[PDB]
Amino acid sequence: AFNCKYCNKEYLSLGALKMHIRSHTLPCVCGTCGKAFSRPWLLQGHVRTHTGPFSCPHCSRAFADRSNLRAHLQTHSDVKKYQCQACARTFSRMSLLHKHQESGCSGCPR
Amino acid sequence: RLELEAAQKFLERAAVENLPTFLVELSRVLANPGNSQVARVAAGLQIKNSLTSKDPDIKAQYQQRWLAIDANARREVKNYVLQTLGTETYRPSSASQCVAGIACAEIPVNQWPELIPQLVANVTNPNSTEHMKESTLEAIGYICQDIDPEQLQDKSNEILTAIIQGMRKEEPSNNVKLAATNALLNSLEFTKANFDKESERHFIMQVVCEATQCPDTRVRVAALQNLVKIMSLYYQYMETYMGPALFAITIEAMKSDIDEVALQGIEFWSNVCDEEMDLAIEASEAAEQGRPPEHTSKFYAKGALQYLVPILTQTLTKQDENDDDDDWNPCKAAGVCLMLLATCCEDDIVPHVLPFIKEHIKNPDWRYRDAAVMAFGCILEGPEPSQLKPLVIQAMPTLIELMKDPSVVVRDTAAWTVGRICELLPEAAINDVYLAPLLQCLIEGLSAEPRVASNVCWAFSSLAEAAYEAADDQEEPATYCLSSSFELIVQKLLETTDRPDGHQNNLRSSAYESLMEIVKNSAKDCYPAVQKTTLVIMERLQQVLQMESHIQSTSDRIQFNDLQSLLCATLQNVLRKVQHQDALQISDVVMASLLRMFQSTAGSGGVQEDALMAVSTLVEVLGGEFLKYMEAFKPFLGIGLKNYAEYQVCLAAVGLVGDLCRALQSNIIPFCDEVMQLLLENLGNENVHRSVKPQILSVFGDIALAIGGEFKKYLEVVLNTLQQASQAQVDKSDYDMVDYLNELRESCLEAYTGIVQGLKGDQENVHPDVMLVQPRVEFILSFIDHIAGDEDHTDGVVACAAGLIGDLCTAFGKDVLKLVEARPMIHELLTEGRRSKTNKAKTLATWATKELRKLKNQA
Ligand SMILES: [Zn+2]
Ligand SMILES: [Zn+2]
Ligand SMILES: [Zn+2]
Ligand SMILES: [Zn+2]
Repeated sequence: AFNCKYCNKEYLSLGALKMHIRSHTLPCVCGTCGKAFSRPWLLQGHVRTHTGPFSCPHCSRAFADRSNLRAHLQTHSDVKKYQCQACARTFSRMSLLHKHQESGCSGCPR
Repeated sequence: RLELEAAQKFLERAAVENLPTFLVELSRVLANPGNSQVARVAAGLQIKNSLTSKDPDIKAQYQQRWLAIDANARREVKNYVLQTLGTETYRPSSASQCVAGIACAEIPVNQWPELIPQLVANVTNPNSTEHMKESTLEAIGYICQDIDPEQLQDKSNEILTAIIQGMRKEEPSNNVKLAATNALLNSLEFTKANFDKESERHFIMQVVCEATQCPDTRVRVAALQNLVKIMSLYYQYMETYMGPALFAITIEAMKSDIDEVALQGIEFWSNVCDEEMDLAIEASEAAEQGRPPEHTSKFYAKGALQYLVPILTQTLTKQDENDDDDDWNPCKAAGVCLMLLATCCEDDIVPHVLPFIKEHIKNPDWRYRDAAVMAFGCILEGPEPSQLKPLVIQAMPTLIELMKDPSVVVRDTAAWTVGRICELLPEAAINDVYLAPLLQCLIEGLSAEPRVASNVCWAFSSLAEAAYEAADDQEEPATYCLSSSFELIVQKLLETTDRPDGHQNNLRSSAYESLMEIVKNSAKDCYPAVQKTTLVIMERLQQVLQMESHIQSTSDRIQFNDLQSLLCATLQNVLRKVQHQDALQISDVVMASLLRMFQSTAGSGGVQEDALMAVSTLVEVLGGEFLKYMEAFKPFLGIGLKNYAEYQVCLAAVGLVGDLCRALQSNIIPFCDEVMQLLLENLGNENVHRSVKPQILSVFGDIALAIGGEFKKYLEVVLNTLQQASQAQVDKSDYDMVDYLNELRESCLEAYTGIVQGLKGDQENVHPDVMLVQPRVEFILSFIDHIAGDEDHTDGVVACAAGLIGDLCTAFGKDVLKLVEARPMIHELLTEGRRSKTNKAKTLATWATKELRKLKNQA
């Protein structure tokens, strides 16, 4: 009994519908990947990430794929926390930071 | 400190007066095993500090300074540095860092070809002692770490053998093995050709797996770390080793009573989840909707799910009723791994974790009770929400009582799970069966420990959006399920805001986010309370700025800017939906908050663009009587235009000037002089991003359209500026510059248009002022002529080119037509616009055609 006012694409669960609707209210678009955000501050937080495709927070190195990025991060030390530069929330791995950041800062640890 | 100056600058009046002489004498007191271990390291530390740095640019600049020293001096440096390996019997050694320091400068220019074959020799030589092979492997490690693997590709197989020989089980010294195993971690990048051949690969994996069996735990952890790296680098080659070797190793590692070993075993499978989720996307996207993958998944995580899960959930018991955060132990690692498994394995995760939950949710031992509600919350994302909804129903009122558990950590876990349910699956919440009792539970939760209350704030935010989108989300609904609780939730959130421990666990900020979230996500019958609440939020965020801005940390600043940015959007939300008269009522207070957000906040930020956007919204709602705020806004508008660094702010400000033009019209005249100077300056400043210039050219037209003949002061400089911009040329084989050319052309044409229209007036006939632009008509039409024959022009350009042709006909008459038919390419352009799918280009090209026809008939 759920449907999106923006494109009428009926939903059965309201959580998924909740996630859908958010994608229509996203004017702030990047240029380094064209990913989208709801507020200018969120977009700016996102590009803080770009030392330039994919970048290491610790040493600013870039890699052609996320696999080599992932493997590279294994070489680093205590960290540990990846901190979102938009909401300051911290994360255990970069995959969980990115996923948080790209959904407009959604999802709280643990 | 008293002997520090006589050192920490006494060794700097040398490094700048004569760095060659310095580096040579230091290397001597490094190479001699007679001087103190302190002076020796200090020397090595001095040499290392001379070659490298954490800052990539001064490293790049310290290296060129090294490649400038007399080659005989450097060879002396490299002789003593290298001859130190094995001599030092303390610490990891200081020479090994000097080797890599020098090497990272000299190797990429083929300046030390001797080094690598010599370093390989040190480890390989059977005569070599412990300390020789150890220090050498470390240096090899440092080199492979700090250098580009593309610069070592021809020596790669020499590096590898030295490392393997150090890792072999035969080697008596574990210190060497550790040094070698750490070296391998930094050198898995250029063994690619090795791993590709099966028999070659087999030997490497054998050594690494063998090293995970070393009774020294350092070698264990290091080798386990290698396995995590190998899985990311060579995922497509692990089918061979997962079964017979990798499963048993990591599985047994997760079960270790040594936390460092457990964390690596868990990280192995968390990492597999990251690879196999990234493949699940590659197989899902582009693939099928293009040809199919292209890197297939072997589903290692799905396949081990039945022996991973029971180990993980047991590890969720191994906790501290304290810990603090970020604490990283196997317990907290296990939970994150379970989560990743759920988003990777989806539905398959459910029947493995569920018997644990239903068996421990009531256990008297709190660590087992905590683990159960935690495991429950971990699986809420990934599996179908279908299978998921009737399952939280079992646990919901149990979750509600667990909120009042005697153990502080169960209480905390329960709240996170609730918040996670409210965000992912609020069906259990937004339900006539559990909504009211859950709200009571949440209201009580705001009064709980900060760790619990913050999770409740989160849950409230998720509930408010879920409730808002659920019937009956423009246009706004008359009522929603939080209506009879709205004013109560707000006052409870505001109470939380004033808590003495609001600084803990981001409580205060989380509550402010909840407040703004329910204000935005509210029904029409909540508006009187929404209006008051909005006012309260502004007064207190003002207090936070005035009272705490100077004491905020870097992280407080990111949060406060996030909240101010949220406040802007909240203010835009409210001002667009409430009755116009109510928007007028609060617009004075709204303006004050926005004006406080400019460049004062922040050092690390800021939110100027968000604030300018909110002003634009207030400008669009008020329109003409925004005039009262124009005097107070002026400096902050000026700040936005002078912010060429943050060009996004500049764009918003320029765009705002245009909005003020349509709102204030001729009332903007007192403010035009300064704005025009700022805009003109921005154009004559090559340190400005190119994207702002067309927007500035456009706003020239908006300004001219508003002040009419008052624009005569700027006509000469503006028209000439437009002439240079219209004559711009770019490389046609540069799609980015061609797109920018079109954006510049479209704004040039817009500018001309507004100047012609603005000088013309709205009445008939034309005001004499427009005749001042007449000498430009031939160039303008010549400009449109060149655009016509370019072929790479857009339909947005054709539209504006058409709109200008129509406007010139009305202003100047017969002369325009003589000029147009002398350039037949123009009619080609208007036809292209007439036969267009772009609605704006078809109306204007038709209008321009019509006007041209009248001119001919009127001849
Ligand atoms: Zn939609
Ligand atoms: Zn980006
Ligand atoms: Zn790095
Ligand atoms: Zn965030």
